[PDB]
Amino acid sequence: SPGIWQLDCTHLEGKVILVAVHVASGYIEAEVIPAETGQETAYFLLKLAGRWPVKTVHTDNGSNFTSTTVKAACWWAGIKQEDGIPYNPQSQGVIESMNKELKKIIGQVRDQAEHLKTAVQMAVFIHNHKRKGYSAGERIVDIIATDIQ
Amino acid sequence: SPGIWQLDCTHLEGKVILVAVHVASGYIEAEVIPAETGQETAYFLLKLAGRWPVKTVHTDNGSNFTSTTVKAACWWAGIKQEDGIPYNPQSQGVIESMNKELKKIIGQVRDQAEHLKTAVQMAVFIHNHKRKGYSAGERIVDIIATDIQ
Ligand SMILES: C[N@H+](Cc1ccccc1C(=O)NCC1CCCCC1)Cc1ccc2c(c1C(=O)O)OCO2
Ligand SMILES: C[N@H+](Cc1ccccc1C(=O)NCC1CCCCC1)Cc1ccc2c(c1C(=O)O)OCO2
Repeated sequence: SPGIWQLDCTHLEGKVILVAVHVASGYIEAEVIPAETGQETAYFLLKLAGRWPVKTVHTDNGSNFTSTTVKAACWWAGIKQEDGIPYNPQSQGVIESMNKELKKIIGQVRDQAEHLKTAVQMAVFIHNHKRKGYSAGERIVDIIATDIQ
Repeated sequence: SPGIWQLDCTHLEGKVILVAVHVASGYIEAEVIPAETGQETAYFLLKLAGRWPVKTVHTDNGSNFTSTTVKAACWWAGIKQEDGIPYNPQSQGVIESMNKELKKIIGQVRDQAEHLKTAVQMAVFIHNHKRKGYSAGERIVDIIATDIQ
């Protein structure tokens, strides 16, 4: 579970926000892209796995599951590519909630930047620092450190 | 010590690679940009600080030290903006070496992507996973987790 991430795609202002959630902590990375392609998703995964020890990715849809570019990135970075079927029905609800919370933070910061990408990065910052008392940022670091030991 | 990062700018193929180094571990983040501007540097810092607990940034040059956009990003993300003066002369030598090693990895992966940005992310991945037997990736996590406890 320290190595499991879930991909998530949401829309705002005619653009796409691509999100990876570290499942055990709720810590997130996110980027704005014009549209979700195999290439964009493969590139995002490569960035993510250079930064965190990514063992498993649950892809956000069947297109990214199927995508040969996505599979090439997962091969490259040593990631086990998995489906994102919520065999646990609570998974749908956790992600739906996260999308709504992210969008609310984006709306709270939206006037502090011209570009959506800036607002989304501000939202990422606030989400990962929010104490719920540990933050998601602290949780992921603790989970991975325990693992290394 | 857990919160100290150093900005570093290097060139390749007529483009700019902006690097942040976590000093205590040697762990890096990097991006390709067409030129180093205040806005690009500010945006990169905002991404960095949503991801890692960034307390201090030693900026890479006086322009970025001076830049009001960079100061705005550091204010935003709660970062102390500092100069990068190598009062310890071993600092220039560490960065120069890091730049040469990154450029060497990029040349080794260069044919595996059309775009420089992809090669640079492959280089980031390889750098952070390289065991020296702990990796930079393992050191940053252990250092930050030790600090949290
Ligand atoms: C040039 N604008 C001016 C601006 C315009 C409108 C509203 C607020 C501001 C403003 O100064 N906000 C303060 C924040 C600036 C970001 C760091 C945190 C403080 C900001 C900016 C800088 C760098 C970027 C941007 C943007 C963007 O506007 O999206 O997009 C990609 O790299
Ligand atoms: C479309 N190209 C094809 C290609 C072209 C030339 C040489 C090798 C390859 C190739 O297949 N590389 C193997 C894989 C290595 C891990 C990453 C996934 C590709 C790859 C690619 C995908 C996504 C991107 C890119 C690029 C890029 O070429 O820079 O740039 C921004 O998002």
